[PDB]
Amino acid sequence: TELLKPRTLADLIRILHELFAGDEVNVEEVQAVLEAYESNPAEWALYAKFDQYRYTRNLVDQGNGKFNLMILCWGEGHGSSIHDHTDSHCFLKLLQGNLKETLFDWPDKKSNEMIKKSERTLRENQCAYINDSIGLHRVENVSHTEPAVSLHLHSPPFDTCHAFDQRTGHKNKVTMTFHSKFGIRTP
Ligand SMILES: [Fe+2]
Repeated sequence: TELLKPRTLADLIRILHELFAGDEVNVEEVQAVLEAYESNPAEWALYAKFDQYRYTRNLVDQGNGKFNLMILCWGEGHGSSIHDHTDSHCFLKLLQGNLKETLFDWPDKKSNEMIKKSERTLRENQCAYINDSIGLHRVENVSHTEPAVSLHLHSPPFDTCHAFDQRTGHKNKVTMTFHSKFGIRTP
């Protein structure tokens, strides 16, 4: 239970394997360790594979089945849908640039516009946390000049989620696709 500062991305991954060795998740400890890793671009360049038209999801580690650790690459103006996290934990740490996170409440079953609950700017090396009990969110790189890179941890791993239509609250099931795995492009 003794949290040391991760010296490198590899060290962080080793620490995460220790923190997820059991059946439950100490959220504050995981967030603290992710926050404490100082982004070093040389260590994650292998995973930072961008696409011109949308953000990419790049698998880094499968956590011995306990978590998916992935790097997301956001071109200028790239953003996500409003989405949930499939009854799992989601941690989001900025490795480069800034992302805007907008929080939404779960919609009522009547068709209505989803109104933002709040928003914040996540800055380099900050780590955010979300789960379905907190709400829904959208993540966006609103920069016109700076690509963003973020490090995401999902526990347990999940490969589907729901996207929500901001005008109605209607949801559709979406399959999560990986742009690359362990540095290898996976078309
Ligand atoms: Fe998310």
